Parts: sequence; C-alpha cells; structure tokens
Amino acid sequence: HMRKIFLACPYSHADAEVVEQRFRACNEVAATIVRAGHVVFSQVSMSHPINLCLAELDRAAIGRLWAPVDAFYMDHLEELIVLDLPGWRDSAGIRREMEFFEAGGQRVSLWSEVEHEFR
Repeated sequence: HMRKIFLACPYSHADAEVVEQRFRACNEVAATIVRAGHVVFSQVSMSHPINLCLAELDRAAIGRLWAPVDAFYMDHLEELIVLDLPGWRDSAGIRREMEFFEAGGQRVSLWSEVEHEFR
C-alpha cells in the first residue's frame, strides 16, 4: 500500500517570510510522507527553489507557467493531501487541485485530518 500523493500547500503571499515559512512547513510534511515510504509530489518543495530563479516574473505569471506542469503531476498521482496552513482556503493552486481530484473520484484530505496515517 504505497500511496502516490500530490501534496498541495498555500504558497503566494505578499510577505516573502510567509512564503518561506510555508515552504519549510511543506518540506517537513513531505519528509514525513517520504519516510513513511510513499511517493509524493510536494509542489511547493520543488517549485519554490525554482521560482527564486524566475524573479523577473510576477506572482500571477508564475502561477500560469506552473499550471500545465502541475497538471502532469495531478494526472499521474492517486490522491491529494492539502497541507492546511493559514491561507489554504484562499489559495488558487489548492482550489483547483481539490476540484480536479474530487471530480475524478480520487481521495482528497487535509493534513490536519490524516497526519496520523503517517505516524
């Protein structure tokens, strides 16, 4: 029972420190999922370090560049876990991902609700 998890997390924020904190929080949860032996695509873990190299583009432009890339991962993974940090209900990536997985009949969970399944 090796799970294939798309791990979503709120990202964009006016305050760069908040973005960094969300990044570090997502990295820790992704680490927990990996330690438990599952496949994860931690969207923020891979994109944040890359986004730092796209400083010339603005928040909105970045979101669009990632859209078809995130879709590749959505398409090949089996369930969605949303790391429900403050601001998660206002995240663009998150609403989209929840809708995609939900409509497809796939499992969607909040980390606060399933953290116990990984320890």
